[PDB]
Amino acid sequence: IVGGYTCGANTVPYQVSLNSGYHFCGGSLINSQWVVSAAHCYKSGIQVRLGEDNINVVEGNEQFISASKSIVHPSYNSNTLNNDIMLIKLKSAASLNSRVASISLPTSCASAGTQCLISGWGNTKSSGTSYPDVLKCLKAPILSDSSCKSAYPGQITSNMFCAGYLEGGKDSCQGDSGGPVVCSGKLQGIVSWGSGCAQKNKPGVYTKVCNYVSWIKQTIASN
Ligand SMILES: N=C(N)c1ccc(/C=N/NC(=O)c2cccnc2)cc1
Ligand SMILES: [Ca+2]
Repeated sequence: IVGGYTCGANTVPYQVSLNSGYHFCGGSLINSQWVVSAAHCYKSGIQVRLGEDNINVVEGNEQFISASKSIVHPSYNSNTLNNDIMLIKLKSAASLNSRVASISLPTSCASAGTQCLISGWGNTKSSGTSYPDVLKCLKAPILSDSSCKSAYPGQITSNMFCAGYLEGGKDSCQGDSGGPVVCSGKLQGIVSWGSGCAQKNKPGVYTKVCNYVSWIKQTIASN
């Protein structure tokens, strides 16, 4: 997250870190056994780390649980990033409490202008490189589909939305991938892609979660 703020320990209780010997992606806990992330975050040997603030220090509220299975969206295209969504099942159910909690799925799509909270442990610099240890947060508006498409001609599908600031300076970045965009207590987005980070006229692009609620629910119901 570039141009954001320190969230505060466990203030984003649905935020997960995906770990394969090191943090590599974010995700969102959606019930005691399932995490939603980006398909471009797919890999084998994932350990899901819940209750994290400092990802380099054991602070007392962590739950580390190995993934038992991952399900990349049936229609994920890694070239275009269309359908950039994946489900991860935990080997054991997380113990839910105030600091480790699920986030609600949307029942309708969010509109341009809705204010959202984007979070992660990604790069904090738009030019250089600096990775934070503690969770970073950004409040950002959803942008209109027309402005999103104008920013990225030929690249925005009906399964994507832009959020952020056309002036630049405030954005998600590398390492935030797969993490949440939460608007009025609903998971509306997943950190998906962009052109660099926090660049003028290049806002973050997010997977449009409301399009996938049917698939998420039925997938969970049979797995
Ligand atoms: N919101 C943005 N502007 C944004 C969000 C996410 C990303 C994703 N970055 N990932 C990478 O660069 C990467 C990851 C693995 C290997 N080589 C490069 C970019 C911009
Ligand atoms: Ca920790």
